[PDB]
Amino acid sequence: IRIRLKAYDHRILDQSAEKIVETAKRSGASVSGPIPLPTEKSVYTILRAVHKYKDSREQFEMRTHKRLIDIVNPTPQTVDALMRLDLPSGVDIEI
Amino acid sequence: AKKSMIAKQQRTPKFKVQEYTRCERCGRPHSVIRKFKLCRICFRELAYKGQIPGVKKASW
Amino acid sequence: GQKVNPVGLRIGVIRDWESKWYAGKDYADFLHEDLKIREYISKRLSDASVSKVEIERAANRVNITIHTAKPGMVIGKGGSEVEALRKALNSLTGKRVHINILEIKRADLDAQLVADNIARQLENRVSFRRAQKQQIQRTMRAGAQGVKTMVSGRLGGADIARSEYYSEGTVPLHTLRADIDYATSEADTTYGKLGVKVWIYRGEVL
Amino acid sequence: KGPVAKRDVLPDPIYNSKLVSRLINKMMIDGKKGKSQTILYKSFDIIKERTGNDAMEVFEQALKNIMPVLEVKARRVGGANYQVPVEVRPERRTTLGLRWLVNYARLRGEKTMEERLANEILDAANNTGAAVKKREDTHKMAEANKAFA
Amino acid sequence: SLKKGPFVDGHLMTKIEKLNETDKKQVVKTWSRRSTIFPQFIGHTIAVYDGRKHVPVFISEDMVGHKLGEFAPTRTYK
Amino acid sequence: QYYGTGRRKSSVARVRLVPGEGRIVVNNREISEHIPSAALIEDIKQPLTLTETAGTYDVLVNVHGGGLSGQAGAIRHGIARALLEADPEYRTTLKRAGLLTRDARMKERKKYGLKGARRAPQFSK
RNA sequence: AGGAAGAC
RNA sequence: CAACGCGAAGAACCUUACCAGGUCUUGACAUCCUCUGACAAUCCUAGAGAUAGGACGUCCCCUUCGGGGGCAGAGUGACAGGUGGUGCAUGGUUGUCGUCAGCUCGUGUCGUGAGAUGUUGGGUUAAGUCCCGCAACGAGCGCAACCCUUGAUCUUAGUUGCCAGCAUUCAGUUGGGCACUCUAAGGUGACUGCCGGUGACAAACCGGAGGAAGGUGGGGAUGACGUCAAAUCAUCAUGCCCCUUAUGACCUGGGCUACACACGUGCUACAAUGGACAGAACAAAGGGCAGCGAAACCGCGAGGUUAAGCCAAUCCCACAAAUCUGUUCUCAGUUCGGAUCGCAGUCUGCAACUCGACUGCGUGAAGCUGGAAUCGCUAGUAAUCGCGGAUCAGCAUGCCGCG
Repeated sequence: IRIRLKAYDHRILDQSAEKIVETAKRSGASVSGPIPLPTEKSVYTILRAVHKYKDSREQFEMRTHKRLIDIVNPTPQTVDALMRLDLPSGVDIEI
Repeated sequence: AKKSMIAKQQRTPKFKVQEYTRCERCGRPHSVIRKFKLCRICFRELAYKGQIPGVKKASW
Repeated sequence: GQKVNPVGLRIGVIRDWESKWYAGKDYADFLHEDLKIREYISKRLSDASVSKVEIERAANRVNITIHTAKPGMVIGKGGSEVEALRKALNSLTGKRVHINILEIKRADLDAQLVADNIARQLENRVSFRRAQKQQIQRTMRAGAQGVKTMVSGRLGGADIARSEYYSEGTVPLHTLRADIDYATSEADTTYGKLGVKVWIYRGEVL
Repeated sequence: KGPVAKRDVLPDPIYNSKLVSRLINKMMIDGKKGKSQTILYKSFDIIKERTGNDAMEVFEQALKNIMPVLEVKARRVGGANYQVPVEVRPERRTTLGLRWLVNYARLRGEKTMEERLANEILDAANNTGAAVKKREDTHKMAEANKAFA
Repeated sequence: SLKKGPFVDGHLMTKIEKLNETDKKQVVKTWSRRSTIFPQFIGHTIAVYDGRKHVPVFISEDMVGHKLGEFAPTRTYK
Repeated sequence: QYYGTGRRKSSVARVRLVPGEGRIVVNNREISEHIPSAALIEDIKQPLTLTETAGTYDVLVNVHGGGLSGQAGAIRHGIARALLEADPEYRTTLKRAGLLTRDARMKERKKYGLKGARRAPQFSK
């Protein structure tokens, strides 16, 4: 079973990565390291002024990034335990 | 007169091609972004306030 | 032709966001609805002088935390605000809400409260210069590392509109690890419309 | 301000023939190279057995006969916009010589590129040349107006 | 109207057909610049809105492929 | 089985040279209809001839990304890394001969209000 | 010690 | 200069404010008074708009039978609306000088005073950057650094990559494995760190060495006090003006795209450092579910058909051109150049005449590198060649980004 997670904040996604690795390792779930997936980018350009001065512009970056983990063995009781485990509100888990 | 055309914006139009996009947090057409429904002015003001958590200053 | 907004320049690199979630393919109507929460909270809690609100999504539950720096005239009997806010917010958004309050110790170093203080003396019609000196004295007697204050508009003179600045300490706007709290407030008087911009250098980040 | 130059080396220092190595692998770039250089090599061959001797020394005296020694600049003095001749640094000599070679070769106009390039190489080989005559125009202006120093 | 035929205002289409199948009558009042001239409309009189008035036009036999709109240009120059 | 890496102008290449009889090959297609633009020929013939290690090693080259001249520069850096890996006894001679620069000359970020990140559009009074 | 050059 | 591919990151009808036509008075937009307490949709007559009447055709929940939960409508006045004028009534934003290196204060000296000093002078720097004399000693905003990205490596992390080391097949897809590119966290790293010579030995400058780069490695973001009563009442807001049986409203059609002209910015060329045709190529960065749409078939073409895969390092856009080898044209208004024009179409959309894009034809125009003057450009920079993306049903030579 593969679990993805994609969000903006790579700090709290990193501590979420070792926290899920720690839970899966203490459950003994044939753990695999979290693979860094490439980010996705969207750069928007806004008129700096309100009414005039078209050469005055500003750029706003949006960057969001994803990581993947894999569990080889079934281990359904620990899988249901990590389903019922609570998650922070930024980790954005996808099954 | 702006909120007459705001009433056009929330009301469904006669034919479906007559429908157009307005950002509806602030009051204008003309450079609304589709995926936020905010135009440049109210977008950049509320982004400097700090909402839309994907957005920050851009440099590379 | 002015400085770029410092909180908007600091967010993402040093400043954490005030919203910590993701929405996919429904991002637009969550931004519309949670700005409806933020305007409603501002409109009904301007007396209680919230510094900032911050939200998160709990898989079709939303959590709100409100920073007000006083329980005194805010919480009432203790449950009055949470019932009158939670039922009303449920009625507005149609989703499960949860609300929590937080307080700011050493409460005169928060910029939004400082700009609201200046604005409140401007509808109190005490003189703007006295407002600047009293707020500078209040912020230094609370303790700080730098304050810059600006009030612009028609300051009592009808035929001219000019700004006034008052500062103390160091406020570098160009060092990134500086933690400026910035605030803009709007004051409506019989003379007209006045803009306040206060920005405070509280400390340092390593 | 101040001038500054850099260092860079394309060829090998030893066991490297300068003109042969230049001829095979150096300083003509950005496309239309292959067919042009093969037909240019056989243009070199047809002028090789068109002349009655080795062709490299007549190519090099063609480079001498296009290669300028002095030119004259314009300086603002008085109300006449007078001209001042000047002695020339060797890199500027090389840049001017190749620059007049290529632009008058592309500028006179002929059937096609290889025979026209050979046409002004042979036109520089003999003394009666067009851009050669321009080099002596630069001199006859220079030693017409070198009473200014 | 590129592959499947002329695209018109059917209400006054059936109105002018029920006119001409019975008799010949007065000018047809229309605000609509929309319509293509159908080939069975030969010999009628159409009052087209130019923006300020309803100009009268007779329909000749040569109304082969072009729509009704060119009968009333909307700009006056010299 | 000495293995080297090379990067130049948004392109990478990896080289593997083992003791052979002096064979040189990129992508298992040969010189004639695989290698145009004889700057590549002087690329593939310069360093083996300036060293005394020409007919001893055979090299397989794998290629990813980029254009022709930047690819040639990636070949330069790959074979320079391969030789400094294999025979470091004259690696210092290779150093002050040069060719180890790994130039940072990549495409410039286009600036807003400018055409090519140097060119302002046009000006008039 | 090395040009004549108006008005707002 | 700092207006003129500017607000507009997209006018067929709404956008749309402007014009004509026909229509409204508590109006769709916010709250009080009183009922019904659930409202509407389907087809006609006019219908284009309100309107007027018709076929089922004003249809929830708590309920001590009293009434409430604001959604829908109905009549009423307080009303609401103004993209209408005032940027010289204003806040809020922005350009400019200008990434120019400057702009000031505290305390104290000198001066009757305005003022001065610090902030001048010497040596270097890109810098008021550093240091030595000095009635100055300090401080603050600026400069530089910290931030992001591109530049090499160690550890960890190998799928939806890598096929090195192996066995296998035209699809090298697979059975197996992370060392490399690759994606990325912690870093390692370049900081005047050593030698010599100058510099009173200080700060600095020049030449040398492991190095990926030596003297802020390249770029971005960052724009001080102020000036131009610079620009915006087009997001919001006391100040007056008209209305509220109307500059405020509903819709249909038109206009914003007109045209004797002059200008700003760009595109395409005038060609054999090419055109046409044929073959081999090298593959950056983004977008995709009211979507991206592969294969195959049909079509002298844009396209159509049923449609596998993808909620994305797998599937699609994605078939990159300029590039490299062959034949032709042989210097011409030409096999250049492609604009106007007629015919016949494809797609989108209720609708392409006013006023969309694209294709197949035929027609082939001016133009043979452009006077006065004038513009941009210093370690992938100019120039060319393409490629994406944004507003959007559809419309690039505009703009942003990438190679």
